[PDB]
Amino acid sequence: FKSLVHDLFQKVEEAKSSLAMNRSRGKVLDAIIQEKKSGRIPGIYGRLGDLGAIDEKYDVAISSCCHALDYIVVDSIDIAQECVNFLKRQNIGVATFIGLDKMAVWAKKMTEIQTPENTPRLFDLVKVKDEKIRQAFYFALRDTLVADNLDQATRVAYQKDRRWRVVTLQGQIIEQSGTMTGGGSKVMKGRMGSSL
Amino acid sequence: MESLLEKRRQLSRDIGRLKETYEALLARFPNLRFAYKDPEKNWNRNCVKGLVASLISVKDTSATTALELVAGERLYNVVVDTEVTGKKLLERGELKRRYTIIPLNKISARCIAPETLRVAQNLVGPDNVHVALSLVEYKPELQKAMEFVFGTTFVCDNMDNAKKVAFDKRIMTRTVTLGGDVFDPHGTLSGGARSQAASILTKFQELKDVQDELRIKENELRALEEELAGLK
Repeated sequence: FKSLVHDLFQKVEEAKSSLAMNRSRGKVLDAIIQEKKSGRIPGIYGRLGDLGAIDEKYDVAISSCCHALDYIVVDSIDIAQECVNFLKRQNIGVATFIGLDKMAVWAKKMTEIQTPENTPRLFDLVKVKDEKIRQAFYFALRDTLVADNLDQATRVAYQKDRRWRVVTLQGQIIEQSGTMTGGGSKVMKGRMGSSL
Repeated sequence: MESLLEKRRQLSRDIGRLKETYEALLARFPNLRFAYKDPEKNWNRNCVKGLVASLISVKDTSATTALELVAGERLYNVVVDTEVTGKKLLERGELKRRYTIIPLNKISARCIAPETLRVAQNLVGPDNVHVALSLVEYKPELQKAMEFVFGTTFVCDNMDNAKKVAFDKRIMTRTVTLGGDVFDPHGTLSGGARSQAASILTKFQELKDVQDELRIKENELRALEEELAGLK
């Protein structure tokens, strides 16, 4: 019963935290986009998730396993530093920035591969226009596999000759490190820019 | 004999007081709590070690914010003995929110090499760069989890040195400043305006002190009661 009471504290706290963090993220992004529109800070693109599209079937999967969808793509770490200074000086909030010039290391690393139980590689499911942005998505997703369920995930992650990163259609994750993620009723979704 | 009976009363009182404090803290900061339903009959609760932040103590408090950002979300990762335990927890544990579980038997991480710290020290000065892991105290049984959370990142004094260390071709290692700016050698920077309110780490510590004192008294009392029972 005290566990019942604290369960309710916890749920209330989660709702508060989600609300606050979602507003803060939106506030930070809008501030950054105003600096781009005004031209006060050159070299800003926008959040990575707005630059790709994916089949709705995989909405929960990529939303759950790709934090980088909320990273803000900019030309370089130099521009990232100008943005971070801006956020600090006007006491706006925090964001993570991708230096797009650093993404070029992946240029020849993206070719399709054989996968365990012929599972889809999430990166291949993302539709992108620009090849530099495609490189950024590979940075973000690498060789993440999509599994149908947690059993298949555990099979493809742990049981092969090699470790693989895998997300389930329900948004559970097994990392190459060995960690396992899931639990709760809350579903992450809608973090990609469209469903082309 | 009466001194033992008074000791029992004293311990019982302290235990009552500590549990009340514990519950007050969790009520004020519900994110400090990790609860789960036993996924089996005869469940060994020792299989679940708890939230990472509940199992450490900051050695250098000037690095509190840096350590918070080194871990990020991983402060709330749950350390367990095996991936088997983890799966049971996810499946049958009735978790009320989303958690990332660290299984001690499977967890793997590339620790910062001594040679790599060496290079960083010569680059920016040994006063200005430390492996994050060296700044936290924890029980040895948790070594592999703590290597994963803190053993792969540098803590530096300022943004300029963090940037120089992170992106040096001999180092190529994640770095965090004292102000909480995070450089990832893959090509990202995270930072901006951060609250000057107390780090959540201070709250975990405050709770840990209560948990630790509670554990000692509950053990004292169990042992004392065993022997009292033995007088008959």
